[PDB]
Amino acid sequence: WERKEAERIEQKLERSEKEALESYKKDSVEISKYSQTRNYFYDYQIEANSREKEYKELRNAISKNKIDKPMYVYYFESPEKFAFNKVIRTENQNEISLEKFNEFKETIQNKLFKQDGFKDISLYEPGKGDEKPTPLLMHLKLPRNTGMLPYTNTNNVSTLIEQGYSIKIDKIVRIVIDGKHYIKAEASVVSSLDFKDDVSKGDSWGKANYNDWSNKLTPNELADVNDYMRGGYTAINNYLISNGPVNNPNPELDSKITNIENALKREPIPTNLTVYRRSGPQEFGLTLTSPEYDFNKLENIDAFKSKWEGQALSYPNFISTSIGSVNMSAFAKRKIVLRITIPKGSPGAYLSAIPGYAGEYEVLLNHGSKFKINKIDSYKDGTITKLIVDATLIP
Amino acid sequence: SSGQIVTEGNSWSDYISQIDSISASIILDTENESYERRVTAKNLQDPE
Amino acid sequence: IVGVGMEKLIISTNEHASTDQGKTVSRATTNSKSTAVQDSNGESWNTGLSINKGESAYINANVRYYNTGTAPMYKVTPTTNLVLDGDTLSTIKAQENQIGNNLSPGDTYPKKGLSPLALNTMDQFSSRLIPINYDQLKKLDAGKQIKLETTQVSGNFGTKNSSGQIVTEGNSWSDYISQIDSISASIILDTENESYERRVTAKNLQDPE
Amino acid sequence: IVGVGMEKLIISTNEHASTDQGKTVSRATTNSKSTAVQDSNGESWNTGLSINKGESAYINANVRYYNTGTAPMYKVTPTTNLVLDGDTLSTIKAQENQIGNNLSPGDTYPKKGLSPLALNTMDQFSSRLIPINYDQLKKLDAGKQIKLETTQVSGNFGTKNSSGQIVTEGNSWSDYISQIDSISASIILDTENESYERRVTAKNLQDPEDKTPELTIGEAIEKAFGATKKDGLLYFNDIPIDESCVELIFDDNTANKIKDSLKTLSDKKIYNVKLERGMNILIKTPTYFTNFDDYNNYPSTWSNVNTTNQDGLQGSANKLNGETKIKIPMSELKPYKRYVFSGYSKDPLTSNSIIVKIKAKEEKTDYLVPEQGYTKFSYEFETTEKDSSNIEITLIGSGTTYLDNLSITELN
Ligand SMILES: [Ca+2]
Repeated sequence: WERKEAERIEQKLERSEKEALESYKKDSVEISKYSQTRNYFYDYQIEANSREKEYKELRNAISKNKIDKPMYVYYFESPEKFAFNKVIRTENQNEISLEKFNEFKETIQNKLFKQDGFKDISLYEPGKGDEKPTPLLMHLKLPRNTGMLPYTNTNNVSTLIEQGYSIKIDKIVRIVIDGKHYIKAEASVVSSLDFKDDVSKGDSWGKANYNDWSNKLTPNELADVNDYMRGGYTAINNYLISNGPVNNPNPELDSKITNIENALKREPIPTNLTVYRRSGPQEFGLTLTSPEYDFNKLENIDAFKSKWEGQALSYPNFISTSIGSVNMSAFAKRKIVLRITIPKGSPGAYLSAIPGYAGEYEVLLNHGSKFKINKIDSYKDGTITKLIVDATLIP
Repeated sequence: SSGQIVTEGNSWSDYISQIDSISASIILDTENESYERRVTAKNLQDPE
Repeated sequence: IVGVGMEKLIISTNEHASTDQGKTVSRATTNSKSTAVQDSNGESWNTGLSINKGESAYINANVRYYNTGTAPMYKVTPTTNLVLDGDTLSTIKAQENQIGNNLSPGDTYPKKGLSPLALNTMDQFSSRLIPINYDQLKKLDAGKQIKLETTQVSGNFGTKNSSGQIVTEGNSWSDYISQIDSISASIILDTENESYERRVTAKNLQDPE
Repeated sequence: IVGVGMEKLIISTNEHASTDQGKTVSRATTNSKSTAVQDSNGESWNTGLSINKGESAYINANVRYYNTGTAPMYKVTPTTNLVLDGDTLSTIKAQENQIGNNLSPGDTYPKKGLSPLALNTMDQFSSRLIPINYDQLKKLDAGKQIKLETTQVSGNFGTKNSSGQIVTEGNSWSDYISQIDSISASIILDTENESYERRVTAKNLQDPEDKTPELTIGEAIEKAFGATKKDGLLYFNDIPIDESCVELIFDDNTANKIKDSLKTLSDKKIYNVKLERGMNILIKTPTYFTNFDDYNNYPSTWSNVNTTNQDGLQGSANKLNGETKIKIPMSELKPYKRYVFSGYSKDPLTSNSIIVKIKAKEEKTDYLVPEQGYTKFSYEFETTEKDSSNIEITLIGSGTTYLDNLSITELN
């Protein structure tokens, strides 16, 4: 019956997705890698990539079919995807010690990890005749109305999905499969709003959510915020970095800070949202001339992840970020991109709501905001390897 | 999943015993038509 | 290790018997140039016996299966020979009526305490009986006995899934019989009330690998 | 390599026989204007016999399967012909009742010690017997025999699936039979109580892109039969299978190829000829053979025993001015078979021929003139009764001739 359902669902596909699926059956790894890191380029390459049409039609085919109930999936995942740089056990070893289990449990206590690519999954437990490439097994509960495309292989049937969410691990236990120890993790999907390339859709959402926000502001504070974001945001942030109220207190800027904070506090974000901000080395306590800014050698990336991944963050100033993820000529030289998930109910406002050029879809957050970094990944950008940071805003 | 209706492989015999085991049967006879129903009933000996 | 033993054989002679009986009444009148009136009545009896020399009788054999190995066989389907004097009358593969679902080591199908099963059809759909000749029927009536030989047995094994799901369909024992027999030695222990047959892997000293 | 051999045939005449028996009682009364009373009694008997000319009888054939190849066959399903005189009565593909699950190389189905299986149905579901006509039944009753010929065999091989399990369904040998036959030469070793048939890949010299390795006939034989080498000669298990110790039978094409290749060869040995596609080589080990060095098989003993000279094909000649006498007790030969006696001879200096005398059924005398080198003669005889007089072989001759590798081989 599963084969018949797969045949039925694949019959109604049109041709373009037909050769897309056929090409996926032989070049899975490269297509998956491209789909993982595709939205961090300029507007030119994304339209100019040789695989953009492939990805578009594959995504459409996947999104054609959706499930009406939550259901479970099973797949093997590398522990490196969950910010674990060590090895649980070798591929020839049979057992995992208590120390490695404890370390892996400690690494994933309270964190959320984002998955952003294609993946082959199974609707049944991995019994005999399957492959066990990693010592980590995932029991993932997919939410309602998510894409799921069953396609018949040469002999068996396999299913492909598109990851667009962030998952958290509840419990991990050690199990035995055919005389080898594995780690089984029960994970749940946490929903969030992400506009990877639909910058138009994100802008429309910002309009629909914050166009009337300005009408809720008292005119004096409204004009205050407008003029400040227009001209003096640089000065305010520069004053805030130096801990101005601590060193040289002055009310001419404390009033500005309070007004901006109250304006942001007036209307909070209603739904979980992801924002992309191109950060600089000066933010991370580095300089452009610093040797660690060269992310081409593996040693620099490894040291940066060792000393920064999994730690916290704190910005005394305000944070300006864009809903879209595509690179711009304004921040072309910045090698670090900050990926931030905004929990529902947190303070923040859409600056671009007001008419005119209010910014690059800018979003403001309250001062003294703190973040937790979960994982760090690197993607190629022309002739240099740039770096991506996943962070979660915390109250 | 496409909005279609399929009946092949969907047998009532797989559910007859399960429905009969956990239900009560009620029949209304009237004059021109008879009606038979099963309504789920709670097991008081099972706390779950 | 599955074998078949025959417990008794039953013969069904294929003969047609008829029986008739009639009554007749007559009456005649003659005029000459004298007169005469004649009254007659009679009766008759008849018997008959027809026989076909090609299919003169049908045979039915009662058999059991037994297992002296180490593993169970599922869906036991043996093939047997029926030999009268030096001629193989027929070879029959068991049909759906004569298939044993389970046969554990040391067990019997049908189980101990039940009657033997009847093997009395030869076609695939169990709609055709097993015939013999007129000469074979005469030999049987002369005291000669029919012997049953088992030539091969078909069966299945179970592969256990990680969640304890047994599957037997598509797991044929015949795919391993030759391979096991090629690399093993056979040892039989007879005792008195039960027999045990085993295969133990032996090393080939001509192969360095 | 699977064949089918019939062991006996059983005929079931399809006739209907009936018998009747009756009795009657009557009574009459007449009044003529006189009176009369008549009492009657009666009996009757009858016999009948009906025959259908279209289907007069049914036939049952007891058959066996055997394998002489290198690989097992699973689900053996042969197809056979039944020929009476020049007419094929029917061709039957084996049904479920006549399928052999396993057939290992050198084995037999049914296994040795069991009775043959009965092939007595022709339809797909084993529900219809095999009929013959009235004329065919008359021919059968006249003493004519039915022969069985196997035309093809269907079977499966085993592989490994995505797991470690062996799978045989869907793996047909017919997908590979033609391809194997197209690119290989066939070699058969007859031996005494077991036959072996092999296929060895041969290189095509017309194709520059055929990179398969080249082999001579001797190397091919050694690889195919797993023969070992003792002193440059091949031994199967203990029988010598060197070209000088056996009988080699070819077809016309193979004989022509070997003859053409020999003249251009240096050693001029058959085992040095290059192996080619389509060759058919049959090797037949002799029943009795002696090389006068280490191998002796004859029941009797040759009169002349003088093997102290380094002559012959391999270090022994056993020939002087004396004569050799041997007598076969006729209790060690097949009753009705066409044997052949063979050997090698040489006259290093020209002399008289050798009087070859054979007396098995009809006494024969023949003369052979040895050349400067070694040549073989191979005259024929035939046994009679398995209990008749002995067979005497004598080679009276003069002129200090020479001999080696005397052998007696059966032929069919
Ligand atoms: Ca010699």
